[PDB]
Amino acid sequence: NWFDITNWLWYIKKKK
Amino acid sequence: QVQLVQSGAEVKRPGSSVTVSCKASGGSFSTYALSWVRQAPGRGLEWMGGVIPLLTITNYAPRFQGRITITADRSTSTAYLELNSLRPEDTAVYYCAREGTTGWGWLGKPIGAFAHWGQGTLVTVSSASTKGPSVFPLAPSSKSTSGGTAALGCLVKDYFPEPVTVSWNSGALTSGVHTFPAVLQSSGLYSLSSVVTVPSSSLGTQTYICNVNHKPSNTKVDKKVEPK
Amino acid sequence: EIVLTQSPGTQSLSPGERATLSCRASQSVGNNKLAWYQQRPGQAPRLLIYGASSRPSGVADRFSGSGSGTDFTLTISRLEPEDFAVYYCQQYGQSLSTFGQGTKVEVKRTVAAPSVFIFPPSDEQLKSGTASVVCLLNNFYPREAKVQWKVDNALQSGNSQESVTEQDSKDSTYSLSSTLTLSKADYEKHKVYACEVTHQGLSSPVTKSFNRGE
Repeated sequence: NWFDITNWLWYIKKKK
Repeated sequence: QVQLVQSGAEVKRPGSSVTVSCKASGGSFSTYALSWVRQAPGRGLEWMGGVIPLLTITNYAPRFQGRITITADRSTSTAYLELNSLRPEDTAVYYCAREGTTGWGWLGKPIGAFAHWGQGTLVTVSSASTKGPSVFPLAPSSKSTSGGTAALGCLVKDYFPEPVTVSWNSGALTSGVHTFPAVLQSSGLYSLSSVVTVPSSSLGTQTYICNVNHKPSNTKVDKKVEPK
Repeated sequence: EIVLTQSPGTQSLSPGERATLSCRASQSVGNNKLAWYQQRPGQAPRLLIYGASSRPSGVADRFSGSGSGTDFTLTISRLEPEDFAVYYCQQYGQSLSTFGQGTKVEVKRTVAAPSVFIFPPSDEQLKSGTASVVCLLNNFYPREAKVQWKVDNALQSGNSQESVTEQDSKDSTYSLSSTLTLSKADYEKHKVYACEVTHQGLSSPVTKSFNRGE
């Protein structure tokens, strides 16, 4: 789901 | 605070392409999803598609796939919507919308749903040329003079494009005033009417004037409406 | 494509009453990604609920969302004056996002028959070669109303257009305006111009008319 991509990105720049 | 500001209204010829812009300020621009939603006059909201700037990843509704292009300029935090091969059915208000976030600030976890909306951009698809309206009186019936209520108004006809604003007695008269939505005639020109009801006994002691303003044609008429 | 059905499309309620609006999906909505928006005339939509039940900060807590799968509900515990508007549901459980057709919550009030007025064309317009006759149906409720134009008792078609106002914020009524347009030449070929009106508040059709040149 395209609408879930930004959530995933958020967790990325938040982890490392 | 996240704010979205869109470009101004536009009139486009059938078959042409239109580009609408949306400038964002506040919060992050590259990692949050921005969508475009349109609404035809008197109809519901329709999601057209969206884009995620950072990945330049677009997502278009099948209905528009092949006619739409959504882009984002990270250097100016501006998103764009391009819609081609325009038809009258494409006349609508186009809104840009950005997903909201959780907690305080505006750099929190994205929620997907559209929390932030632009002011909208009216795109009118038509072959018509700018034209100011003629303002005609809707004289109060002389068959109600003795007591009761009388109705009078103004017919603002044959103008293009929208909008037109109407007031009565320079804004001093609002009670009982009804200004109707314009209708689109076969000629491609609009027409609207504005009316007001008042005591029949005031027709001989009070003056009623409708102030019509159509900025595109610089038509600013103050028509005095009186018994015939 | 997930089709969202919002039925009924309109709900007539009184201020202070509770309201429950339904949104049914043609198929399960992934992860309950269902949102509700409110939209008032001439304004952009406003997000009320997301993820089916989450309420963003700033949104009045009298608004609540519930449901899952294909059955969702927006509840307004007590209707305030500003709550009378249109409500749209939206699913974003899959890449192709869709909106329901919306439900208008309007103010219920007592039935009011329309006050009908007919206006002959102005001398100013006639001088230009055109004749517009206007019929006004003022302050009625409910919204459903019908106007038929008759010229010398001949029912007209294709030469008129009408529009209706938003519900009045003060008396909760509606008004309708209809315009019949003909060329001056055609206008002068007929005598009687009439507007026949039908409404729930009228036991029988109301007709207003005039004789050209009288």
